[PDB]
Order: sequence, then structure tokens, then C-alpha cells
Amino acid sequence: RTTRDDLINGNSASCADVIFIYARGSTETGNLGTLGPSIASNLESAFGKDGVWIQGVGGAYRATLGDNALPRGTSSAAIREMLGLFQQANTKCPDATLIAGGYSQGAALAAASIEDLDSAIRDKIAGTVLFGYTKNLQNRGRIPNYPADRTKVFCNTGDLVCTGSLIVAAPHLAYGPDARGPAPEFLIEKVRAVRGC
Repeated sequence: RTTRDDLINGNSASCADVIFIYARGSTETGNLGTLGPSIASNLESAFGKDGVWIQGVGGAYRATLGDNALPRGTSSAAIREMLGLFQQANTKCPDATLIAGGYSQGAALAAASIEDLDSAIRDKIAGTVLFGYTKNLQNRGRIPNYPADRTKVFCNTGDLVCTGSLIVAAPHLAYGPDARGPAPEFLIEKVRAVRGC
């Protein structure tokens, strides 16, 4: 994959039932990077191609390494880009269940976006998965204003970004197994616990 713009390309007269908005790590390509396509394949297996729109955060999100040092772990420009895609999902397809994920800086962008979101759209996100969450210790493993039962965080032992640092060490690069099994399983499970459209 690396690039998927199914919400931007998707026809309103035929909205999918589940819309996944995913944000990539620093320096990754497309708008999905290394982890996103693996979750995507698996979501498409559970709901079928026409059942799920996978949308990466592109536009203004540049995934510049330097932006991890910014207050919220990413630029304000990038919080505006993911905020605008949640608002597009909401308007284009209001009966769709949303799900979200992010890796590394995409995990801090996902947590910043969901914190600022309007409560009525935020409440439609039935499960969020975060890999190598750079604000893991600062936020104590939670996304602000978003329930713990709907959040799953994958933080490897020795991934120093989970422990309040910004050093990239080898565990930070070893999320491939999770993106292939636990993380789509959690998301599929949360969407089924509430149901789809």
C-alpha cells in the first residue's frame, strides 16, 4: 500500500461501514509507511474491500523526525490534517464506525487529534491502536479524553520512546508482528463489539 486515500476518494452515496484513519512514523513513505498496509490487508479480510475505507494521514503531515520534539509530539499543522480527516469521515459517512492507529510520531499525532476532537466524533472511534507511542510515559498509556478499554498500546521492552525519551533504538523498529496480528484483532473486535453500519 503505502498510499490509501479511500475516504478522500470514496463515494458518499456508497459509504463503507468501517473507516480506519492511520498515521505513519517519522520519515516513512506514502501515507501508511511500514505498519499500515499489514493492518489494512487484515481489515479488508474481515469486512471486505467495500466494507472498509483505509485512509492514511497525508497532506500537511510530513512525518519530519525533528517534530517529535514539539510540545505535543508533532506539528500543529499535522494535528489539523488528522482532525480534518475525522471531520470528513463524520460528514461524508455519519453511520460508519471509525477506528484509528498511529506509529511513533503518528501515535503522538493520533493522541493529539483525538484529544482535541469534538466529543461526538471522538465517541464514534471504537478502538485506537498505538505502536511505539512517544507520549506513552507522559500520558501514562492513555489517549486524553478517550476511554482505556478502547485504547491498545504496543510498546516494546527497550523502545526508549515508550519510556519518555526520543532516542530510536532497535525495539522501535520491531512492531511488524503486532501490526500483523494483535492490532487488527483488537480493532476487528472493537468494531464488532459495537457493530459497523
